[PDB]
Amino acid sequence: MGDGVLELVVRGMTCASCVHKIESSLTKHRGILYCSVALATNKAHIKYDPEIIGPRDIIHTIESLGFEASLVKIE
Ligand SMILES: [Cu+]
Repeated sequence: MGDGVLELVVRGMTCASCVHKIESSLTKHRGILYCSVALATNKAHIKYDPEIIGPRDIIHTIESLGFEASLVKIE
């Protein structure tokens, strides 16, 4: 079994000070099991909990900082 694994692209992550802030901020959600962001890929390997959280929420958070995102893994 496994949680809602959703390695979406996250952009605007201009430095480590973005990356760890995004990480730490997202990890505030109980509706996640993991987040592993990287500005190399421009991504967020979140595992988002699908009872509490939808991708929209993570996006809202990302936006509510100063960042943007897109699910590369559509299909
Ligand atoms: Cu930054």
